[PDB]
Amino acid sequence: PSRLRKTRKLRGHVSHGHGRIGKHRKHPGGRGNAGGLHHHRINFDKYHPGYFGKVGMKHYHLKRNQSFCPTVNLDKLWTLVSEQTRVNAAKNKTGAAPIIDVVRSGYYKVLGKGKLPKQPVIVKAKFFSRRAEEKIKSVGGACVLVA
Amino acid sequence: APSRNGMVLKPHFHKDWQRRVATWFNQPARKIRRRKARQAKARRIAPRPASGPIRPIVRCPTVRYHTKVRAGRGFSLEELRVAGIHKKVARTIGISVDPRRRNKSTESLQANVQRLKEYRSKLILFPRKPSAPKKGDSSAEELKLATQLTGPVMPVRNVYKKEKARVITEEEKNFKAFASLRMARANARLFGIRAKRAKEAAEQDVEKKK
RNA sequence: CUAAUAGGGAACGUGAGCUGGGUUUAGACCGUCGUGAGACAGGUUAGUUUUACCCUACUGAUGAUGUGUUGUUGCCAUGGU
RNA sequence: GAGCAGAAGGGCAAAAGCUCGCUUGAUCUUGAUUUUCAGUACGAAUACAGACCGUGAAAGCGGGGCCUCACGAUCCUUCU
RNA sequence: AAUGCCUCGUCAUCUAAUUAGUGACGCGCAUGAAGGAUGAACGAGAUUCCCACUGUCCCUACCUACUAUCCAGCGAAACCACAGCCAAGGGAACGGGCUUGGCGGAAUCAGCGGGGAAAGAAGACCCUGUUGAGCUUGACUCUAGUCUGGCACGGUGAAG
RNA sequence: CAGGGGAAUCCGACUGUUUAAUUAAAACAAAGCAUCGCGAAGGCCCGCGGCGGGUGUUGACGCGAUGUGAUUUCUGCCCA
RNA sequence: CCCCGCGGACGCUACGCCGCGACGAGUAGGAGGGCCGCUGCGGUGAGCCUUGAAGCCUAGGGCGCGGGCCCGGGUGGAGCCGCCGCAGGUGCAGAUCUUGGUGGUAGUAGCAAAUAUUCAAACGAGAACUUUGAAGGCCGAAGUGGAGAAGGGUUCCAUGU
RNA sequence: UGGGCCACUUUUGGUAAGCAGAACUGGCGCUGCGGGAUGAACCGAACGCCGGGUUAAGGCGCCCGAUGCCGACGCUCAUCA
RNA sequence: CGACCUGGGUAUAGGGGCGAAAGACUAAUCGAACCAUCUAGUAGCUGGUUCCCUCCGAAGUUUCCCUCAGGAUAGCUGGC
RNA sequence: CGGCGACGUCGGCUACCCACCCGACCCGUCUUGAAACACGGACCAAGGAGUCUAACACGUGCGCGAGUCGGGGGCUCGCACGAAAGCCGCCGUGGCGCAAUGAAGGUGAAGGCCGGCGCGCUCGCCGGCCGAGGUGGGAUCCCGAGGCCUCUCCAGUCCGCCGAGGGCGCACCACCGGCCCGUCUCGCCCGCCGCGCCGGGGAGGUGGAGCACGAGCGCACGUGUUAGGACCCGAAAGAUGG
RNA sequence: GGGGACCGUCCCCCGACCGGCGACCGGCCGCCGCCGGGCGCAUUUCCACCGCGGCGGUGCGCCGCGACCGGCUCCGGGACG
RNA sequence: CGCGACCUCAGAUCAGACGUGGCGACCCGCUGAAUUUAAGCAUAUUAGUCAGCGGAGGAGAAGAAACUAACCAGGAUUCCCUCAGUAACGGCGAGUGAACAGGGAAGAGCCCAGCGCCGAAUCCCCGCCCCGCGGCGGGGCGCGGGACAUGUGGCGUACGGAAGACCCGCUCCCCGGCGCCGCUCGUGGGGGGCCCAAGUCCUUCUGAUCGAGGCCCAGCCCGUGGACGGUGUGAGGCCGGUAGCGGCCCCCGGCGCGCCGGGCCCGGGUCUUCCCGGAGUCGGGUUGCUUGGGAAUGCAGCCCAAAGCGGGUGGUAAACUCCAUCUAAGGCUAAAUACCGGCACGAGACCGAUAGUCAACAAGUACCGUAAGGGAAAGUUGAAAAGAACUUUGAAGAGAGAGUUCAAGAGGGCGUGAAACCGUUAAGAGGUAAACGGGUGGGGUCCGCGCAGUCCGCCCGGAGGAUUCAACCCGGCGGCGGGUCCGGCCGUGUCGGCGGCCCGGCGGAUCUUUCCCGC
Ligand SMILES: [Mg+2]
Ligand SMILES: [Mg+2]
Ligand SMILES: [Mg+2]
Ligand SMILES: [Mg+2]
Ligand SMILES: [Mg+2]
Ligand SMILES: [Mg+2]
Ligand SMILES: [Mg+2]
Ligand SMILES: [Mg+2]
Ligand SMILES: [Mg+2]
Ligand SMILES: [Mg+2]
Ligand SMILES: [Mg+2]
Ligand SMILES: [Mg+2]
Ligand SMILES: [Mg+2]
Ligand SMILES: [Mg+2]
Ligand SMILES: [Mg+2]
Ligand SMILES: [Mg+2]
Ligand SMILES: [Mg+2]
Ligand SMILES: [Mg+2]
Ligand SMILES: [Mg+2]
Ligand SMILES: [Mg+2]
Ligand SMILES: [Mg+2]
Ligand SMILES: [Mg+2]
Ligand SMILES: [Mg+2]
Ligand SMILES: [Mg+2]
Ligand SMILES: [Mg+2]
Ligand SMILES: [Mg+2]
Ligand SMILES: [Mg+2]
Ligand SMILES: [Mg+2]
Ligand SMILES: [Mg+2]
Ligand SMILES: [Mg+2]
Ligand SMILES: [Mg+2]
Ligand SMILES: [Mg+2]
Ligand SMILES: [Mg+2]
Ligand SMILES: [Mg+2]
Ligand SMILES: [Mg+2]
Ligand SMILES: [Mg+2]
Ligand SMILES: [Mg+2]
Ligand SMILES: [Mg+2]
Ligand SMILES: [Mg+2]
Ligand SMILES: [Mg+2]
Ligand SMILES: [Mg+2]
Ligand SMILES: [Mg+2]
Ligand SMILES: [Mg+2]
Ligand SMILES: [Mg+2]
Ligand SMILES: [Mg+2]
Ligand SMILES: [Mg+2]
Ligand SMILES: [Mg+2]
Ligand SMILES: [Mg+2]
Ligand SMILES: [Mg+2]
Ligand SMILES: [Mg+2]
Ligand SMILES: [Mg+2]
Ligand SMILES: [Mg+2]
Ligand SMILES: [Mg+2]
Ligand SMILES: [Mg+2]
Ligand SMILES: [Mg+2]
Ligand SMILES: [Mg+2]
Ligand SMILES: [Mg+2]
Ligand SMILES: [Mg+2]
Ligand SMILES: [Mg+2]
Ligand SMILES: [Mg+2]
Ligand SMILES: [Mg+2]
Ligand SMILES: [Mg+2]
Ligand SMILES: [Mg+2]
Ligand SMILES: [Mg+2]
Ligand SMILES: [Mg+2]
Ligand SMILES: [Mg+2]
Ligand SMILES: [Mg+2]
Ligand SMILES: [Mg+2]
Ligand SMILES: [Mg+2]
Ligand SMILES: [Mg+2]
Ligand SMILES: [Mg+2]
Ligand SMILES: [Mg+2]
Ligand SMILES: [Mg+2]
Ligand SMILES: [Mg+2]
Ligand SMILES: [Mg+2]
Ligand SMILES: [Mg+2]
Ligand SMILES: [Mg+2]
Ligand SMILES: [Mg+2]
Ligand SMILES: [Mg+2]
Ligand SMILES: [Mg+2]
Ligand SMILES: [Mg+2]
Ligand SMILES: [Mg+2]
Ligand SMILES: [Mg+2]
Ligand SMILES: [Mg+2]
Ligand SMILES: [Mg+2]
Ligand SMILES: [Mg+2]
Ligand SMILES: [Mg+2]
Ligand SMILES: [Mg+2]
Ligand SMILES: [Mg+2]
Ligand SMILES: [Mg+2]
Ligand SMILES: [Mg+2]
Ligand SMILES: [Mg+2]
Ligand SMILES: [Mg+2]
Repeated sequence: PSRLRKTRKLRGHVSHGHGRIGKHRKHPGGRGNAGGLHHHRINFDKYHPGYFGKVGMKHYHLKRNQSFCPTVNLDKLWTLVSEQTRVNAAKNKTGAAPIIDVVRSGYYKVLGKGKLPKQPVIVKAKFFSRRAEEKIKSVGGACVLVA
Repeated sequence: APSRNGMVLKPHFHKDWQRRVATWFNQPARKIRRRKARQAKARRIAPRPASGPIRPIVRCPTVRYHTKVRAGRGFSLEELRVAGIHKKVARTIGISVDPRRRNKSTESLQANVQRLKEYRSKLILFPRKPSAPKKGDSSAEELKLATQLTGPVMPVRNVYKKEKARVITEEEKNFKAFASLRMARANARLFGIRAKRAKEAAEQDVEKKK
């Protein structure tokens, strides 16, 4: 809505909010990111450190599918299966542990943030972290690798 | 000129973009035109499936999608060979065939020939001359049972094997998943240089012993 | 020569007053400087000087207000000198 | 009232000056801080901490010059 | 000297009087030899003097034609914040307006050139702009053309 | 109808030409003098290109490129 | 246990109403409110209107701090507005602004290059200018004469206005 | 916004300047009002629309509100006060 | 009477022509014609920038910049 | 409490004209400073200048919420409106968020208390619990001795208010610990189909746009910055083709 | 692959107990109110008119006067310490 | 020193055909800047863009891998979403910048050369006869010509192919036609033509009305039609239209059956024996351009110049090695996609005559320039011309009367008719240019139903009228309350789940045949 804007309130004020001394001119200072090393250097250094220069090795023809490895933490591991899977295993008299295949749910790596409830579980994944495997074995579970 | 905190923005509007602007006001009309052409085509091929030929089961290429299965371009020639279908008769009875696709494994190959057998069993073949049925199909199976199938023929679904909960064995609890991954990476990294060093040590051993 | 040939101001009074000799465009010559284009509070020659009918000022010319109209003869405020 | 390399100012006497003896702390490192300052950088400087050393009988002192000056981004190159 | 700053050089001559002219001199700021120096004729070229001639002047006057002027008819434009009498003050340091004073009397005609810092043109002088263009070169970076080497078209014989 | 004249100085030899719309000149041109290149597979020049084109229907008493500027008289020294 | 009385103002769009205290300059600039204004769309006003819409004019009556608005009179002759939302090519004194129109100047400058006109008559409503006649003059054969080229294109010639 | 400027006082260059350059506070710029006749900055005082009272700075012959007080004490005569 | 004046026909076209040379002339345009387009070229520079009331209310200073008629930056401002 | 009232008077005036006293220079603009002898403006009418797109940032409103979003496609008499609306869910592909850090190879965020043991060696095998530590502040909330009442009292019946002190402490702030990735220094252990120039672990510093019980996504609106003709008008120029 | 069982939600029912009849509704009662029709037909009730009537509210068509009270303010007398 | 055959050339107004030029919005091939940004500027950017040249079509181009990948692999091209403002390029500055995978729209595949076999099996032309004319074919004939072994046709093309055997299946294609089709298919297929509901009812307004009231019946009449336009206002019913899987007439076209006629010719599996490929091209060097392509992505010039278990690619130059993947240097191909030109339509929160196209109109017109080119202004009487007969003054323009009209205070640039500016009339004023702010005063024009001044509640008194008041009865309707008085219920639990995988659903990353159809 153009009726809610400052231009309706600036009718009758000669400078339109841009001043009488400095006026509103075309491009004082340059166009775009002009002069980022000369007369806008303070702004670029203050808010964008690291902007200028090269760092690291360049790699031609990056295929992002090769490095596709979504990760899931331990605190969300039991959300990949139904609540019925969880409650049946908890009240199970035998030592049967459900299998959570994180690859089926769309994750490849199991990271170890958080804590697990105290009941065994078999976790299928492409990759595990050291602490994720340690906590899974702590609750009596097992880590099994898939490809 | 930059002003306080902000993002360094690089718009790509330095190249007379206003002369090449694609508006989409004909989008609702294009959807109507496509829909009418779809309906007209389905009427043209009267009892044949409206979507088109049956497509094979195909696994998606990369490591991002190899857990997923979709529909391919056409059945390979090895699949048709063991399904007993001529590669020139297949297209006339609604089987798409891709002569440039090979079969690296027998699991996907056998899954597609089961697909062809099931389609061939579901197929109602009208006689070429309706007065004289030669080898096509009984008149009862096509009197009213022949309808135009809608959607993809036998749509491809991602099946998931359900794993029953089992007692964890003692050997499973002793498997070191992180150590196995670290050692597998190191073994593949150092396989070549270990083979060179072993060969070089063999060179030094034989020359010393001689 | 004369009594004397005092010094000055007025947008260094005064260019819709003039003139245009000078300076101060474009042509050209000389000296000096510069590789050169070119330059010279150096010299020299040739080089378009537009408009007033408006307002005021001023100069003159009719008139105007008040004595009822109109005319003759007059006075002198004031200004100049 | 001399000298301390140099401009000037400060400082300094069994010193910081002069002469000897031994040396390489003018080395390897991570942060913090001060100075200019926007509390950005560079340069310079201060106080530590961890090595490895020097010197001295030792306490200690020393990571350059008694202090205040003596200097230099991105990109590229070159060496380790 | 169309070339000399000092300089209106110094001497002579021309005049009553000459920063002018001519002749002469020459350590010549900074003359000078494909241009130097002469020399008739020529020149809408620059300069000085003399005779004659005259309103250029003393020193203005008079006359003639066309205007201007007045009239009938016809009929613009420039320009215009508002306007239009001054002295002083203060003020963007030179007012038509403001302050203080002087004062102020309709509507006009012919003139006039003091003012309106009159009009005409977004100063051409001067500076600034990370605005140009014409030209030059011992600026930077290129380039047509040219010189040169190599390969190919490109072959057959001999002497070195 | 229809020249004022004379004595000189500077410049340009003269006649010619020139900035249409501020400069008619002492400027340009000029004859004369001098220098340079070239014998044609060439000199100088045009051309995006063609063994293209101009000089050239030419040939050194010619063509091309410069400087100075009639006559007279001279045109000195210097190749760092 | 109110009852011879059967009764008792207003209020409180709560985005409303009421009370008390202090305060009020403003360029550049920012913010809020606008029952200020223009145009169009969705709703709504059982809206207005040929018994007279819009627009315009008005020494008419008023309201509001203001932007503005309402009403009377006249002209006009066919459409228009209020409220809740929505959307803008949405508000002018300037820009040596654009286009159009109009003033003062001003009945002014001006209608002054090449010697020159005058008398009578006719036609005609009307004659300095037309036509005829009579004079006086000019071009003066390198013409103000007689013919062509280029260019123009019917200007040629009659008749009429 | 990143042109500042002015005044008391301190203060540098300059003969000085309504000059140029600093420090401090205030002001003008952005600000009207009373007074200084007049005036960006001085003196008083800062501002919604008004009535009454009283003041500031400044005044009270007349312009021009207010001494038209029987004001007090002296000083001063200028033919540029 | 000549390097004379002139008609018509031809040739040369824009970084080109043509010039007895003045940067002259090339259709009132010439130190690079005219026409259309790129193009609404760019401008730290000049001019303008349209209704009302209420509330708050500055800066001409710091640092850096081929920076000095401009910006970034801190400061001062307003709003939530 | 008085007077006065229809063809003459009564009241009114913002509005029309005129007179007088005081005050009053012409607006816009740049500017330290304009009435300026600074520029634009003769007059009137109509037109006339911060826009739209994209991308960010923050604020605000709305829906859903560890998710969110169909925008591309498809299905629905193909169509007045309707080019709308509705729906899809094995159309969520995908985007953004949910994980960071390193140039990369890669790695990748749970501790606290009570116990027996090797040696409770700065510590390794477990047990049991609990589930992001602690300090100082901290809105709110909870307890609360003691008071506050009636016509009065010996003696409790029900709850309301004030209340010194005490307690649990939201968000947030300061600080101290802890965890993850990079990089140093020191050091000793552990693993085994590959006994390795293999893999893992510890302590103490330090670098990170991190963790430490999520807050995002989509839509709308506003403001600011930017690229675009970019608030409007304005060069001297440059290029292409005639 | 089908068919089952189980779990989680649901959608209807067969019944009771619990809180309510509610802002989900009807029937009976009880109270109250209104309306219509009878009866009540006159010291009641209502309607309209008159008094230059009174008590209230508001307000005088215009122009004016006075009084006392209160707020603020400028003055003047008188008296006491 | 002649005649023939061939080869290579030439001429012809030879017989029959074809091309040229236009448009050019979209498409293909080239060529190709600078303004601009970088706060200067040269690389870069603008931009492979404007301008320039050529070539097409209803689409074009592309296109069936010398591909992507590195996976558990996908599988022509084109388009959309996403990848992604990413990898990368870049005075690593300003800036630039794809692809793969994934999801969709669409979906379609093929043909030669070569190697071989088959008596050149092949093709064009000219005559003759017949069936038909429609994009000129068929059939037959010609000791009729020519092309062609310097290679036509059939088979066949990397997905392998061919020939023989052996076995199995006889399976059935295309085209032109007669009669009729069902007739086509979101409801005939398309084009053209002609038609199809209901008020001009009563009373009124007006110049004219389509306006305003009314039309008892459940409501004037029709409505599958209440879109729109015209008509003297503003109309569902006055007219054209609108609605309708409405009607009638004519023409054209694409799907079958019975039949006609013509061509029309073997397919698969196994075994054996054979056969297999595009060269001044790839590739390398160098140069210039181009790209995100970075020790060189693509393109081109010049030089070098291949191979055959080879060659290309495998995003860092090189050697060795393994592996993967394709098969270049020949060709065709629909769909999805594009479309500011054209033909014909529909619509709009757009503009409303200085706006919107330059152009609402005799507009690319008038006019300007030698030319390339530049380029306007300009809409409105009235319902109907009923467009002012006639008289009169004047030479006429122009007037005064008269007349038409609802209106000429609508009179042919004529709807309305502002401001600036001007004339006249009326009022007021005038020597400090006008104009303005504050305060009064005077005059004037209007306004006030001004001119004896409000009103209304209760009470008192006076004189009058009356469906006449309270209380009771009958009926109707409400409001409030009632242990639930009675139902109907509502929330929360609460049990047999009798009741729902038959006799109720939807789900579940929960278990199973241990009854059932696929190893
Ligand atoms: Mg303001
Ligand atoms: Mg303005
Ligand atoms: Mg710099
Ligand atoms: Mg003077
Ligand atoms: Mg003059
Ligand atoms: Mg003068
Ligand atoms: Mg002169
Ligand atoms: Mg000159
Ligand atoms: Mg020289
Ligand atoms: Mg002259
Ligand atoms: Mg006198
Ligand atoms: Mg140390
Ligand atoms: Mg030291
Ligand atoms: Mg001289
Ligand atoms: Mg003399
Ligand atoms: Mg002499
Ligand atoms: Mg010589
Ligand atoms: Mg004066
Ligand atoms: Mg200027
Ligand atoms: Mg200029
Ligand atoms: Mg600058
Ligand atoms: Mg230049
Ligand atoms: Mg050089
Ligand atoms: Mg001469
Ligand atoms: Mg001579
Ligand atoms: Mg001449
Ligand atoms: Mg001239
Ligand atoms: Mg001349
Ligand atoms: Mg000579
Ligand atoms: Mg010569
Ligand atoms: Mg105040
Ligand atoms: Mg204020
Ligand atoms: Mg606008
Ligand atoms: Mg205007
Ligand atoms: Mg005159
Ligand atoms: Mg005259
Ligand atoms: Mg004569
Ligand atoms: Mg003649
Ligand atoms: Mg004639
Ligand atoms: Mg400035
Ligand atoms: Mg100063
Ligand atoms: Mg200012
Ligand atoms: Mg202030
Ligand atoms: Mg003030
Ligand atoms: Mg004052
Ligand atoms: Mg004074
Ligand atoms: Mg007062
Ligand atoms: Mg006074
Ligand atoms: Mg007085
Ligand atoms: Mg004195
Ligand atoms: Mg010159
Ligand atoms: Mg421009
Ligand atoms: Mg300025
Ligand atoms: Mg200005
Ligand atoms: Mg100034
Ligand atoms: Mg001003
Ligand atoms: Mg002035
Ligand atoms: Mg001026
Ligand atoms: Mg100016
Ligand atoms: Mg002007
Ligand atoms: Mg103007
Ligand atoms: Mg307007
Ligand atoms: Mg939709
Ligand atoms: Mg996904
Ligand atoms: Mg805490
Ligand atoms: Mg901490
Ligand atoms: Mg911002
Ligand atoms: Mg612009
Ligand atoms: Mg340039
Ligand atoms: Mg022929
Ligand atoms: Mg630039
Ligand atoms: Mg610039
Ligand atoms: Mg430039
Ligand atoms: Mg083009
Ligand atoms: Mg063509
Ligand atoms: Mg094609
Ligand atoms: Mg193709
Ligand atoms: Mg192929
Ligand atoms: Mg992204
Ligand atoms: Mg590019
Ligand atoms: Mg599809
Ligand atoms: Mg063949
Ligand atoms: Mg109609
Ligand atoms: Mg109608
Ligand atoms: Mg009909
Ligand atoms: Mg119809
Ligand atoms: Mg590599
Ligand atoms: Mg128009
Ligand atoms: Mg109009
Ligand atoms: Mg006439
Ligand atoms: Mg009328
Ligand atoms: Mg009219
Ligand atoms: Mg008038």
